[PDB]
Amino acid sequence: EKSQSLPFMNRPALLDGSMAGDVGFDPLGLSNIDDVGIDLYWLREAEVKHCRVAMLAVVGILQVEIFGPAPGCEMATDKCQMDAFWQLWGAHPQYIAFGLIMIMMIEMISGIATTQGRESGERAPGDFGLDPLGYGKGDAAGFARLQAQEIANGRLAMFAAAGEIVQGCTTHQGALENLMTALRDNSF
Amino acid sequence: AMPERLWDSMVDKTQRSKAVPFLPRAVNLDGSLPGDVGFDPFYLSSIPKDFSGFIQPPQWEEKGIPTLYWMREAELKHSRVAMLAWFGWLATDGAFGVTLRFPGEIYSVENIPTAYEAHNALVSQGSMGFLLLAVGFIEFCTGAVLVEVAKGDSDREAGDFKLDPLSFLKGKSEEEIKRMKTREIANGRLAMLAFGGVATQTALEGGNHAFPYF
Amino acid sequence: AGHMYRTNWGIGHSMKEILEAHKGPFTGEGHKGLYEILTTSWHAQLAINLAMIGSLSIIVAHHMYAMPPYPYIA
Amino acid sequence: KVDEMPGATAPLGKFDPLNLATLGSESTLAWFRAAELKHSRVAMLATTGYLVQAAGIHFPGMLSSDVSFESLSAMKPLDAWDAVPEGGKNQIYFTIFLAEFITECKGTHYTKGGPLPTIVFPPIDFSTVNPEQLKTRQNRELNNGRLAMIAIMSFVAAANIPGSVPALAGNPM
Ligand code: CLA
Ligand code: CLA
Ligand SMILES: CC(=O)O[C@H]1CC(C)(C)C(=C=C/C(C)=C/C=C/C(C)=C/C=C/C=C(C)/C=C/C=C(\C)C(=O)C[C@@]23O[C@]2(C)C[C@@H](O)CC3(C)C)[C@](C)(O)C1
Ligand code: KC1
Ligand SMILES: CC1=C(C#C/C(C)=C/C=C/C(C)=C/C=C/C=C(C)/C=C/C=C(C)/C=C/[C@@]23O[C@]2(C)C[C@@H](O)CC3(C)C)C(C)(C)C[C@H](O)C1
Ligand SMILES: CCCCCCCCCCCCO[C@@H]1O[C@H](CO)[C@@H](O[C@H]2O[C@H](CO)[C@@H](O)[C@H](O)[C@H]2O)[C@H](O)[C@H]1O
Repeated sequence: EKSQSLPFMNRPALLDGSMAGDVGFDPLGLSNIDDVGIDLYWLREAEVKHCRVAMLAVVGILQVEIFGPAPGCEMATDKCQMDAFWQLWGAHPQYIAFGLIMIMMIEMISGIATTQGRESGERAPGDFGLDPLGYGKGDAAGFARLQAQEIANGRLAMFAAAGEIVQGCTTHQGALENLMTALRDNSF
Repeated sequence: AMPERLWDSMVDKTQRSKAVPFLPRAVNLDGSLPGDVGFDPFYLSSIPKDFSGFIQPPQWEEKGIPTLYWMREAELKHSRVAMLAWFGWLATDGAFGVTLRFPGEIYSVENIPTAYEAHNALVSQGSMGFLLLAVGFIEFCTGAVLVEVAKGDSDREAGDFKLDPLSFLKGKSEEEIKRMKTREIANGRLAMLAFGGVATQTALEGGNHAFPYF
Repeated sequence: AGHMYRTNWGIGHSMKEILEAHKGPFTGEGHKGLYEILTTSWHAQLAINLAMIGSLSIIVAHHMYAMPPYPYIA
Repeated sequence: KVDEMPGATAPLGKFDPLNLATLGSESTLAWFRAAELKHSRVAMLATTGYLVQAAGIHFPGMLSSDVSFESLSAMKPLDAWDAVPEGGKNQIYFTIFLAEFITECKGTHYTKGGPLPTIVFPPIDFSTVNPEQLKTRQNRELNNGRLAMIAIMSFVAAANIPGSVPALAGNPM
C-alpha cells in the first residue's frame, strides 16, 4: 500500500516488486507512461544500459590514471578523462572510430530487440542472453542476488561516472587528484 | 448588483472567530488543526481555488485539494525553513559563543566576516549553486504527494512525513500529539518573524552585523 | 508555439472550442462548423494554403530586394 | 522503570528532575541510554588521553615521515591535532567510521531491544558472566564516564579561560 522508500505516499501501481532494486521509488509516476513509444519496459532497458556504461566508465577512468595507458600509447598527461581523449584522437583516430561503428552496429540491433521484446513478452529487460560462465544454471536465490548486485552497483556507478566527467572538466585534474585535494582542504 | 454574493459561501454568519471577535469565523477554520485560534482576518482559507494547480495544472485531470490543507502545508514548510535559517544565520555569526564554520579556508572568517555576505560570496564560488540542486531533489521527491491527497487517494495529514527517527510520538494519545504539533507551529511562527526581523535590520543604512543586529 | 494544442495530455487547446466561442451579435453562430469543413475536405484546405503560400512568395520577393540577404547578390 | 537499571546508583537513585525518560517512547529511552554509554567511552578515553602525554609518555620513533613525536615536548595536548598529518588523521576516522557500522548493523538494533555497541575488532565471546556481577560493572562503566564527561569539559575550559578553575589553573598544560 505504501512505498518502501517514500513511506508517506502510496506505492506506484505498476511497481510490482518483481524487478531487482524495486523499493517503490517513483514519486512522479514515470512507470505509468504509455505514450510516445516508451514505458516501464523501455525505462528499465534504459536504466540497465545506463548502469552498464557507467560501471565500465568508472573502471576505465581509474585504469589509465593508476597504471597509465595500454602498451602502444604514449605522451601521458594530467587527467585521463578528457585530456587523453582529444590527445589520442589527434594521435591515431582509427581505433576510436572503429569502435564507434562497431557500437553503432550493436545498438541498431539491440534497439530492434527492445521493440521486438515488448510486443512478445519473452525478452527480459536487460537480457541479451550473455552468460558464458553459467552463473544462472545455479541457485535461483543465488542468481536473484546477482541481479540485485548488478543494479545496486550500477546505480552507484552512475553518480560516480557523471561525477568523474564533470569534475574532470571543471578542475582539469585527475579523479584521485581531486579526492586528495578535497582531503587537504577539509583537513578538519 | 443582483447575484447572490460570494461573501456568504465563505464567511459563516452564525459564529465568530476567537481571534478578532468582531469578525465572523471563516468556514474552513475549525478547532481541529493545531495552533488554531480562528485567526484569518483576510479570509484566505476561504478562497475556492485549487492551489495544487501550481505543481500540476488543472487540465491534467479532475482533481481538487482543499485550500485550508494547502495553506497548512505551506505554513509548516515556512516554519521549518525559518527555524533552521534563523538558527543557522546566528550560529555562523558566533551568536552562541563559538563561531561555527565549516572546516576549510573558503568558509572562514577572513573570506566571509559575517553571514550577511555569505549568500553573495558563496553564490559566486558555487557552494550556493550546489545547495539549490540538493534541495531541488528533495522538493521534487516530496511535492508529488500533494497531488495524491488532491485526488482523494491518500489520508496523510499536512506536513506529515514519517520522520520520527527518535520515536518521539509512537504510542502517544491524540492529546499528546496535538500539543506537540502546536509546538511545531508556535515555535515556527515566532521563528518566521525572527528571521524577517534579522534579515531586515541588517540591510538598512545603519545596523551592524554583530549578534545583536540593532 | 508548438505547445498550444491538446493531444494526449489534458493541457492545451482544442481547435473546436476556440472557434465555437467566437460569435458576435452581427455574426450569429460565428465559427461553428468550420472544423468538419477543415477536417473532412481537402479542397477547403488548399484554398487556405495556396492563398497563404502564394501571398508568402509575394512577401518574400519584396523583402529580398530591399534587404539583400546573400553576399555579392545586390 | 528508570530506577531499576544500570546507571541508577545509591546517592541519587533515579536522577531525572525534568522528566526526560518519559519524554518519548521506550525506543526513545534506549537511544539516550546508548548515547550516554557512547558519550562515556569517548570522554573516558579523552580525559585519560589528556593526562598521559601531558606528562611526557612519548612513543619512541617517528609518527610519520618527518613529523615525528616532537608533538609532546612542547605543544599542549589540546594541540598536536593539526600537527598530526592528514593521512594520519584520516585512518583514525575511517577505523571509527567502520566501527560505527557493526554497531548499527546487528541482527536487532538496540532501540528495538537489541544489544548495545560491542567490541568491533577483537570479539571475545562476553555472554557468560554472572548477571548479578554484570549489573555492578555497568554502573561502574557509566559513573566513570559521567565523571569523565565533566572532566573533559574542565580541561577545555582551563585551556580557553585562565582562572576558570581554581585548583587546576596552577597547572602547566
Ligand atoms: C535554512 C537552512 C540553512 C541554509 C539554507 C543554510 C545555508 C548556508 N550555510 Mg548553514 N546552517 C544551518 C542552516 C542553514 N544554512 C543550520 C541550522 C546550521 C547549524 C546546525 C548551519 C551551520 C552552518 C555552518 C557551520 C556553515 C554554514 C554555511 C552555510 C553557507 C554555505 C553552505 C553550503 O553551500 O552548503 C553546504 C552544505 C551542505 C550541502 C549540507 C547538505 C544540506 C542538505 C542537502 C539539506 C537538506 C536536508 C535538510 C536538513 C532537510 C531535511 C529534509 C526535510 C524534508 C526534513 C550557506 C549560506 C557555511 C558558511 O559559509 O558560513 C558562513 C558554514 O561554514 N551553515
Ligand atoms: C580521545 C581519544 C584520543 C585521541 C584523539 C588521541 C590522539 C592522539 N594521541 Mg592519544 N591516547 C589516548 C586517547 C586518544 N589519543 C589514550 C586513551 C591513551 C592511553 C592512556 C593515549 C596515549 C597516547 C600516547 C602515549 C601518546 C598519544 C599521542 C597521540 C597523538 C598522535 C596519534 C597517536 O599515536 O595516537 C595514539 C592513540 C592511542 C594509542 C589511543 C587510542 C587507542 C584505542 C582507543 C584503543 C584503546 C587501547 C587500549 C585498549 C586502551 C588503553 C587505555 C588505558 C587502559 C591505558 C594524537 C593527537 C602521542 C603524541 O603525539 O603525543 C602528543 C603520544 O605520545 N596518546
Ligand atoms: C548581502 C548578501 O550577499 O546576502 C543577502 C542576500 C539577499 C537575498 C539579497 C538578502 C535578502 C533578503 C531577505 C533575507 C529578505 C527577507 C525578508 C523577510 C523575512 C521579511 C519578513 C517580513 C515579516 C513581516 C513584514 C511580518 C509582519 C507582521 C505583521 C505585519 C503583523 O501584523 C503581525 C501581527 O499581526 C499578527 C499576525 C497578529 C498578532 O499576533 C501580532 C501582530 C498584530 C503584530 C539579504 C538579507 O540582504 C542578504
Ligand atoms: C476590500 C475588499 C473587498 C474585496 C476584495 C471585494 C471583492 C469582491 N466583492 Mg465585494 N465588497 C466590499 C469589500 C470587498 N469586496 C464592501 C465594503 C462592499 C459593500 C460596498 C462590497 C460589496 C459587494 C457586492 C454587493 C458584491 C461584491 C462581490 C465581490 C466579488 C466577486 C466577484 C466575482 O468573482 O464574481 C469580489 C472579488 C460580488 C459577489 O459576491 O457576486 C458577484 C457582489 O455582488 N461586493
Ligand atoms: C531506427 C530505430 C531506432 C532508433 C534510433 C535511433 C534514433 C538511434 C539513435 C541513437 C543515438 C543518436 C545515439 C547517440 C548517442 C550519443 C552518445 C553516446 C554521445 C556520447 C558522448 C559522450 C560520452 C561525450 C561527448 C563529448 O561531448 C562531450 C560531452 C564533451 C565534448 O567536449 C567532447 C566529447 C566527445 C568528450 C529505435 C529507437 C531502436 C526504434 C527501431 O527499433 C529502430
Ligand atoms: C536553555 C533555554 C531555557 C529554557 C528551559 C525550558 C525548560 C524546558 C521545560 C521542561 C519540560 C520538559 O519535560 C518534559 O515535558 C513534557 C511535556 O510537558 C513531558 O511530556 C511527557 O510527559 C507528560 C506528562 O507531564 C505527558 O503529558 C506527555 O504525553 C509526555 O510526552 C515529559 O514527561 C517531560 O520529560
